[PDB]
Amino acid sequence: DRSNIIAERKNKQRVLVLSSRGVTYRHRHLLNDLASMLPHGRKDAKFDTKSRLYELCELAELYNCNNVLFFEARKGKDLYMWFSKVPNGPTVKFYAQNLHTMEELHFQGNCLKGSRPILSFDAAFEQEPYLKVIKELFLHTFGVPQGHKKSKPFIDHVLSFSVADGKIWVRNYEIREVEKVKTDINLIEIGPRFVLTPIIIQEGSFGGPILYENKRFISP
Amino acid sequence: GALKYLEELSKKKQSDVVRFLLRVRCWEYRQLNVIHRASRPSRPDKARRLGYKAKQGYVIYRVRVRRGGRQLKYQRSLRATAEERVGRRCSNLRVLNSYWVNQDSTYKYYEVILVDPNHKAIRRDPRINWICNPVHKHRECRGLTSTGKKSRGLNKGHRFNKTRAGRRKTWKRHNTLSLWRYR
Amino acid sequence: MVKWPEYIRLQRQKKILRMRLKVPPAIAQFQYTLDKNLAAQAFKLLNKYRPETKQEKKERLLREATAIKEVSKKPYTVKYGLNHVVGLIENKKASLVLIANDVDPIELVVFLPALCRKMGIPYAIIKGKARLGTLVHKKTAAVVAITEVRSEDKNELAKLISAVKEGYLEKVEDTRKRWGGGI
Amino acid sequence: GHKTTRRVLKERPSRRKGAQSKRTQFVRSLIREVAGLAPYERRVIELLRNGKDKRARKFSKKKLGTFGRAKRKCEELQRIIAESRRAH
Amino acid sequence: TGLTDPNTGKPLNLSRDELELIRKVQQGLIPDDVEDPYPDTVEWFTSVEE
Amino acid sequence: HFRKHWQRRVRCHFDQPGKKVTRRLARRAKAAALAPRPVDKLRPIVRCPTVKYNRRTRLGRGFTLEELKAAGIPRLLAPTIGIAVDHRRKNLSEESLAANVQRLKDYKARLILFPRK
Amino acid sequence: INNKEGLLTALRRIQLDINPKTTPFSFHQSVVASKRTEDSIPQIEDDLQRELAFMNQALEAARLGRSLLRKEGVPFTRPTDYFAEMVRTDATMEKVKQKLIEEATAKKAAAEARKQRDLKK
RNA sequence: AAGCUCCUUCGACGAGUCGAGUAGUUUGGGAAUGCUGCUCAAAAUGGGAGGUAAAUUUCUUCUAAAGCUAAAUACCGGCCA
RNA sequence: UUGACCUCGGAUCAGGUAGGAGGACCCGCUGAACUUAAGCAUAUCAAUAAGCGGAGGAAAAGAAACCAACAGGGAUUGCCCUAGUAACGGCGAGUGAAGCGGCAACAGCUCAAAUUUGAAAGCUGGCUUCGGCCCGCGUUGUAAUUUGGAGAGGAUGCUUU
Repeated sequence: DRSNIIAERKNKQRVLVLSSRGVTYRHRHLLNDLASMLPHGRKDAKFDTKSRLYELCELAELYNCNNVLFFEARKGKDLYMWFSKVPNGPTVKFYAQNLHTMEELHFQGNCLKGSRPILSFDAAFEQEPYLKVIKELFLHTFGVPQGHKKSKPFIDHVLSFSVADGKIWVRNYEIREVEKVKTDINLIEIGPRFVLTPIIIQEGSFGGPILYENKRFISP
Repeated sequence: GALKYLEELSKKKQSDVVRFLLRVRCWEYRQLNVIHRASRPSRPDKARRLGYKAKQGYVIYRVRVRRGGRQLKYQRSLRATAEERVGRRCSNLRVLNSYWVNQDSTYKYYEVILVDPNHKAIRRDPRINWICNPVHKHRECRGLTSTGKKSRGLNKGHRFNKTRAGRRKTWKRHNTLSLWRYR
Repeated sequence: MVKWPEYIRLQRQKKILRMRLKVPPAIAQFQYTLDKNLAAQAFKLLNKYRPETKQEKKERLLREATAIKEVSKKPYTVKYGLNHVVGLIENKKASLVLIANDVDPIELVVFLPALCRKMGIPYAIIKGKARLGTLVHKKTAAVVAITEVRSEDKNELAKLISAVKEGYLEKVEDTRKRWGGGI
Repeated sequence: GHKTTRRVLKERPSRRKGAQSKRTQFVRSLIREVAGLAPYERRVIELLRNGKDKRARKFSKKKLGTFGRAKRKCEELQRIIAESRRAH
Repeated sequence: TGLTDPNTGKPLNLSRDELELIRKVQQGLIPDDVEDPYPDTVEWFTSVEE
Repeated sequence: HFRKHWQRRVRCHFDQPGKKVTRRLARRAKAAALAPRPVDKLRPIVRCPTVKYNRRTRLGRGFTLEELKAAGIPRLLAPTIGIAVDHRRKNLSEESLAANVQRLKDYKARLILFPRK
Repeated sequence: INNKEGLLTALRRIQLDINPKTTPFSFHQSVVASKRTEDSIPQIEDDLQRELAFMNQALEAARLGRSLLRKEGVPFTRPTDYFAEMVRTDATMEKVKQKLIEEATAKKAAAEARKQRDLKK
């Protein structure tokens, strides 16, 4: 046994977070904030944009990771997300904006790194299928397997994914206990704030035939 | 075409024959002086592409420079310090160029090419007699060599906006209040 | 006790170090030099093909100019010059190559036994960069090549070439790929 | 925007300003054999001969610093293994 | 501590200063243990004659 | 914006009438040396880069090699008869080419050339 | 372009068998809320209401998850003795504690300025 | 000696340098804006900088680590007016 | 025994050169505080002053590893405008460009990478009847040819000293 899962049925998941060659400190801090939360992931930096998309696959095969979260930077100003099942599974592309990182002293919330989250989804993540595919991809990227030996055990935070206009808004809150008056959970927000606008669904790993197209996207 | 084979050898300087030669030469240079005269360049391909010629008037000087920090960092490079010490030693010559020749755990070793502006073999050659002009006195002190141009940021592009025409000249121009007659 | 001068001691310590360290097998092959008989028989042919000196080149020019005031074939000499000989090696225009064993930037001659092996030209590492320079009327000569000889001595050149591929390159065969020194 | 009759340009002689000549590739293959291998290249060659190709790509990446250079170095060292085996 | 030359030579006699100078540069010039640091040269390029 | 010492770095321009005299004397001094020749070299007609100024057209630096060969002027002669030559610029369209080989053909009609010695 | 059947086809190949029939809540810990939360938000520029809507969404996710987690039974609340490493640097909490000092001390010192000028009138 | 033309022939281009991590400095400029120091340390249908959601890094434009060069510009000093 | 070659030294040997001054303007190095923010530490002051090194009549820069996204521009420098724009900001203090455009002036080149190899063809000195003789440098490379919007070598025919 090599997958370090102590559970009745092992959820073998790994992610590989990556960066482009021109990200900003705001996009760099979202690597550090997301990877700190994400206990079964490896950090890597500065993928060559002159390479091809499917060289992100054997990069992840080199590190035994079935998920990849790529931060691609264009113009030195714009963050673009990529969630993908590495061998042959589907992928996604987002435009990320309205960034607010953990280093900014205005959130007043904190939690253990590596602790297991609760995934707080939205109602439209169930009824409409283009939200459903990214739902399973979000759930796998933040999978945090059961018997993972790098995970701290007590649960104190919940990740909230909600769609408002056409865009998904992420939220992170800390579970805190205040006793009821003759204990209820009060949420204090911890970490990353970003707004996630879908762009495409591709049926391949990083190419493959196009499945969803967001025909309302105003590019920067 | 022996020099094409030497250019590929300097590329592979961690390799077996080049690590051996750099080890046995760095040992020899430590017993020598801090600044001393070399009869021929240790890397004749590198010296020649930097301007060295086997003429009366061209000399090669080898210098070791202490390595490490000055966390204060010296903006003057170790190569520029290598040029400035030799030009002080040879006040009659002109520093043409310099190149890396060896390094150690304490020292870094450079070979500098110098040209005699008073030798009339040099004075008669149109390819080198520009250096006989007195605007080229002590080029290593004004940052006019290849190390100096790198550290002064004299490169084209939007990345070098503040330094491509002179950094202090740019600051004086931008900080000048210009008043005309018919305002 | 007594004290030795600085450059005196460094000459001996470099000799010890170059022969006792773990020498890579491109410098260690230079420790193997051809026999006294083969060197003498090589210079018997090569001295017959000595280049003309400056005194007798000027005399011949005065001879031909005089006859114009009041018919030859291609001159066969010994080819020299590192950049010239390497090109003659690369175009397969050379028949026998002689390489000095004491070139003090040794990088100028490290590739040269293996380059002659790749193109098939018989080579022999010889004692003396001074000896080859004497043969070619200079102070020094790193490499000496023969390309074509006159018809009176095509047989003794082919005999000398066979004496190199039998007397020198056969013994070098399983000892040119091995590291030198040790301890 | 505006429509113009685009011409066909003569080939710029600065295309591929590095090496594609057969002479330079001969020199690089000669110098690599006469000079030997770097200490980190001996590590990768040992791992590539032992089949640990997964470790070899990682090790070249930490030494060189870039995944693209790590692929090229492991490709070049793999060819050396191939042509050394044939000569043996 | 005389040790015989590896090329089947002769039991050497150099002074202690001569032995220390050998050990000084050998420490700076040694790849590692375990793997063979000094292999023979396989002529993978000069075996084929141009 | 007077936080720094703007007193020490203020430049007036009372030499504006005097520099104009020098500049006009430099053009007269140049025309004394090049007495039958024009002062300035011939320059090509080029289109301004951006979308803002695409419709405008200005003088460039020098004529392309294809423009010179189409007009019939050899390359090595053009700097010696008052034609500026740019090796960096390319033509990329027939409209840029045809406008300049008309200009060079018009230059040759108005040009009078004197023999060497 | 929104190919529908191929979209769910790709979902099958990465579908985990998340179902309370066999898989407990401890496996996935994923909660889908009944409220749309787009109906909760009247205007997207209302920063107070938009923050409350996402907070309210994570509210019922947290309470429902807490109830299911005790029914299966895991250690849910960190005890007083688990000195475990935070997702934030400790010094970051030190400077955010200093900022909460500065904001709150400014409010009460301004109230002292009120009482001085209440004497003035 | 030189320029052009044509071609069943060739066409070499700068390495402890790029680059990766890190510290200092600096800038309007965390593709570090630039530079310097330390550790490691490249390529050859190569390298650099851009453009682009447009479906894959498609296209665009230049060739770094060698060097020279008048003019338009500055000028509380030098010879004068 | 002799004679080279390399390397390191000596010489009141012959021929040269550097120092110091000046420093308004120019090129590098190093580098501060008050002040402002009605307190003050990031910041500003200021990449300034003081200190150190090095040049000229100008210096520096300079013939794209550039700008651009065009119907394209085309070395460097300076003026006007861009523009108190973009950008960065105890987002307070504030700091603060560049491309395009109109002008002034305009100029382009030298190497390394090649085998002259049917001829080191190159150069410093000395003696000189000034005409041409010796020594030395140099093959670990001095001339000629070439420098990537190129070029080489053949062939062919016109045109140039």
